[PDB]
Amino acid sequence: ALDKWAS
Amino acid sequence: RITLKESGPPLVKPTQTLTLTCSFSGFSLSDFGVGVGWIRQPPGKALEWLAIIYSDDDKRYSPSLNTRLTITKDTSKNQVVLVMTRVSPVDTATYFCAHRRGPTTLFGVPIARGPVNAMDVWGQGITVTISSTSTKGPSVFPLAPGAAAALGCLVKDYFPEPVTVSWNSGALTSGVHTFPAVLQSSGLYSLSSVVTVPSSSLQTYTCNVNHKPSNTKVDKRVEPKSC
Amino acid sequence: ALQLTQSPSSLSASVGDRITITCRASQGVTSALAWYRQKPGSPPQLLIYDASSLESGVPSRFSGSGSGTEFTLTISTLRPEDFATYYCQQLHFYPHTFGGGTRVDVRRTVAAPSVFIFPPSDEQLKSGTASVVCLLNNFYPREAKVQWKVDNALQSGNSQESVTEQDSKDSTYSLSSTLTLSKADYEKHKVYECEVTHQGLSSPVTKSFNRGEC
Repeated sequence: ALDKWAS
Repeated sequence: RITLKESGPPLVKPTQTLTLTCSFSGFSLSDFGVGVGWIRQPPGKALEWLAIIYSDDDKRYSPSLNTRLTITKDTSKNQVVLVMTRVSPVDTATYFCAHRRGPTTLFGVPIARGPVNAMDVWGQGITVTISSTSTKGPSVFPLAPGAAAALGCLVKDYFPEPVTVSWNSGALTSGVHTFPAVLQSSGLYSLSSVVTVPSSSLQTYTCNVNHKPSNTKVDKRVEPKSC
Repeated sequence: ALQLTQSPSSLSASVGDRITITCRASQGVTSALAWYRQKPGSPPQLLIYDASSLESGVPSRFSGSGSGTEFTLTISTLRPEDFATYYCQQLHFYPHTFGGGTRVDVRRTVAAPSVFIFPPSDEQLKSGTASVVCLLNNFYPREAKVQWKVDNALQSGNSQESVTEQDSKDSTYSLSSTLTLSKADYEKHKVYECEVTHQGLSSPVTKSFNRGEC
């Protein structure tokens, strides 16, 4: 879902 | 200076397994948060993301190709390998590997993640063709007819690329259009080469075709039919 | 998954123009978006990372703005090396999607294609196959639509086409389309037609022949 560096 | 370069087989047959290697220099896959990804581009099409691997060894794959892809790294050899199984003709494409920066650090403390948002350095790309064809020379057929007239040659059923075509041993250049070949469902290529001239010149026209791979040279003179 | 739509898909311009390409995402991608320029025969080259940061060594005429679902790349003064295809890439969600690309080519005046239809050679027919080729010569803009019709039946799935790169002197494109049929099927029909739609043509032009007519 979310990229490794997301959030 | 970061550089990457792809290597592997230029030709592969359907159902076979394709192993592509990305060898790089200028960074280590042990550097903090660095990534190396793979992207492909079928001829004339858009870029398509395939997978990526990071130095902490997290791996991610395109959901559409997940079952056929394996990506792995060899840190000590500075290489990243992507293995694609069960290839089919639609997998013919130029394959690129690329570097992805990790966050900027200050005294080994991550302070900026903006640099990870891009693949910043790319390899030249490696062209891979998927076909069950064996080497084969083209059959050459004539293409015969503001008040311009057109004629040409249809260079059909050959493998692999490339083929060269010129007109009148190289003397005819204006009005010549040699189109990029299309890979037919049969696994053989086909291309046309045409030339437009004043409807009066109909002067002689001969296409010189040469497919080095199969040692096939052909000169075909084309004229306005009707005997 | 997440969709990235570029606009326009194709764009004509001249050296010195200001152009802006836009990319819209189906869900917000924050600022995780990159722009690339790809010249024919070369790999894509990073221009802008993180939606608006200028990549090192990239000329200042390139600029990127936006966040969330709408982004834009603007080249303030187009240079010859900018005639190319541009792509945006999202890196917020896996998979890291690319947009469809936008082709930027040399603007010139509209020119309709000169259309020609070629019947298959008797030489090919003896081998059992029949290739009917249609040529659209020197037209602009690039978009053109070719429709094959055999005895009025709309053809589908049995033709292939390729387009030349923009001519460096003309600024026009040419397109070749091949209709392929077995010799047998070929023989079962008479009117082979190539219908062409293009911006420079008031209405569609059709070029055709009746098989075997002598």
